[PDB]
Amino acid sequence: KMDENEWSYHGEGNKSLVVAHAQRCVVLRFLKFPPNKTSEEILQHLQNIVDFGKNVMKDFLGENYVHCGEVVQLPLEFVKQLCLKIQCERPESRCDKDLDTFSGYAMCLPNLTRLHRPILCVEIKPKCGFIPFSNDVTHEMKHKVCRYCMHQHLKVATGKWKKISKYCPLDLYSGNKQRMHFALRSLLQETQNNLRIFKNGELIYGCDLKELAHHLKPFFFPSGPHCTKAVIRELVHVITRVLLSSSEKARAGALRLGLQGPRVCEASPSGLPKGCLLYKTLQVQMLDQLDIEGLYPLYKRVEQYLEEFPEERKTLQIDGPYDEVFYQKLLDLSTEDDGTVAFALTKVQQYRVAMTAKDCSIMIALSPCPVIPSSRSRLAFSVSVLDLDLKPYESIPHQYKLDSKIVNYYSKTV
Ligand SMILES: O=P(O)(O)O[C@@H]1[C@@H](OP(=O)(O)O)[C@H](OP(=O)(O)O)[C@H](O)[C@H](OP(=O)(O)O)[C@H]1OP(=O)(O)O
Ligand SMILES: Nc1ncnc2c1ncn2[C@@H]1O[C@H](COP(=O)(O)OP(=O)(O)OP(=O)(O)O)[C@@H](O)[C@H]1O
Ligand SMILES: [Mg+2]
Ligand SMILES: [Mg+2]
Ligand SMILES: [Zn+2]
Repeated sequence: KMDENEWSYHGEGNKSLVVAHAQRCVVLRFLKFPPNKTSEEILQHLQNIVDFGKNVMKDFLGENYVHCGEVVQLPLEFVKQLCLKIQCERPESRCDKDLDTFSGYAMCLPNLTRLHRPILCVEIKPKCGFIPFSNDVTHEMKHKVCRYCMHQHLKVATGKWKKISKYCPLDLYSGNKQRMHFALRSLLQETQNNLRIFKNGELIYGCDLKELAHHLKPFFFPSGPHCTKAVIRELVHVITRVLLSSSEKARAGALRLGLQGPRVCEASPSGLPKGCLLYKTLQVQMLDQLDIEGLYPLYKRVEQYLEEFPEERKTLQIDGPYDEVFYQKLLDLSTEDDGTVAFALTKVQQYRVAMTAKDCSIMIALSPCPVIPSSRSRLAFSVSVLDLDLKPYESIPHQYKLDSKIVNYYSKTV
C-alpha cells in the first residue's frame, strides 16, 4: 500500500515530474498539465511511452541501456496527498504546469541514482551532437555553429541562465579525450539543465565547485591531502572513460548513417567508439537528415493529407501504436523526394525520433566494488538512457519557428 511520506521529490522537466521512494529502488514518473485530458487519453499516452521504449529505442540503443518500466495505477487520494506535500520542493519556474492529479496513472521505473555500498551518479543532457549538413537550410550560419551554442545567446538574453556556457556538444561527441575533457569542465562550470550530480539518490550539484569536492572525495580517495582540482579532474577522466566505453565494437548498427561534417564548431572555444552509447545516440539523432527547413515542407504535405482524410490519422499510426511495423518504416533512410505523402510521412516520423534522441538524458552510475574503469578506487559502472518519450507530431511547426529565431538572433549578436 501507498504512503505519502515514503516518496520524495526527485526532479522534473516540463512534461513530467519524478518522485523517488526512500526504501525500494523505484521512482514514479507523473505527467504535468496546466490548470486548463481524459483518463483514457493519459493511459494510452503513458502506454505509448513504454511501447516506443520497447519496440524502437531498445533496437537503436540496446536492451541493457534502456529501462522503460510498466504503467501503474494508484488511488486518487494518494496522488492528491503526495502533490500538496511536494509543492514546496519544486522550483518556482516549473510551477506554471500542475501535476497529473485527476487520472490516477503513472509510470514506474527503476531509480537509476540508487542502484550497503555508496553510489555516485552523473546525469547529462548532451543535446545534438552534429552540425546540420542538408542543402535545404537557407541560413549559412547553421553549417558553421551548432544548435546548442547558437541557442545559448537567446537563453542568456532572455534570462533563462546567467551566462553563456562554453560547452559545445561536438566536443563531447568527438572521440578526442582532450575535447571531451573541456566539454565536461564547461558543464561543471555552467550546469544549466545539462548536468546534475547525485550521491546515494540525493542531488548534490546542478539544480559551488569546492562543495562538490567534499562529497566526491570519499569516492575517488576512500591520508593524502587532495585539493579540489585533483578531485574534479578524476571525475572528468572517469566520466570521459565511461563515455568512451563500448561493449559492441563489432556488430552492425540498425542505423548506419555517416557523419557528414564539420566535426568542429566555430562557437566552441578520430571519432567515437562504435558500440558506445554516445555514438548510438548520435546515430538516432541523425535521422534528421533534412533539417527542420527542410522537414517542415514535408510536414505540411502530411497535414494537408490528414485534413483531407481525418480517419486515416489513426490508420497511419501517427499517434501510435509505436509497434514493430512503426519501427520497420523508420528504416527507409532514402533522402530522395518523390513528391509523395508516404515519403513525407516517413521523414516526419524519423524527425520525431531524432527530436527525442536530441533531448534525452544519459545517466552514469559509479560504485566502488562486472564492468570497471581505471581509477584510484575500483569502480563498478552502469550506463542508461532517460527521457525517451516520442516527441509529438504537433510541435514540428514550433521547431521551424524557434529555429529561425535562434539563427537570426545569433546572426545579429555574433
Ligand atoms: O527547445 P529545445 O529544442 O531546446 O528543447 C526543449 C528543452 O529545452 P532546452 O534547450 O533543453 O532548455 C526543454 O528543456 P527545459 O524544460 O527548457 O529545461 C525540454 O527538454 C523540451 O522537451 P519536452 O517538450 O519537455 O519533452 C525540449 O523541447 P523539444 O523542442 O525537444 O520539443
Ligand atoms: N528512472 C529514473 N531514475 C532516476 N532519476 C530519474 C529517473 N527518471 C527521471 N529521473 C529524474 O527526473 C528528471 C525529470 O525526468 P525526465 O527528464 O525524464 O522528464 P521530462 O519532463 O521529459 O524532462 P525534459 O524537460 O528533459 O524533457 C530527470 O532529469 C532525472 O533527474
Ligand atoms: Mg529530462
Ligand atoms: Mg521529455
Ligand atoms: Zn558548438
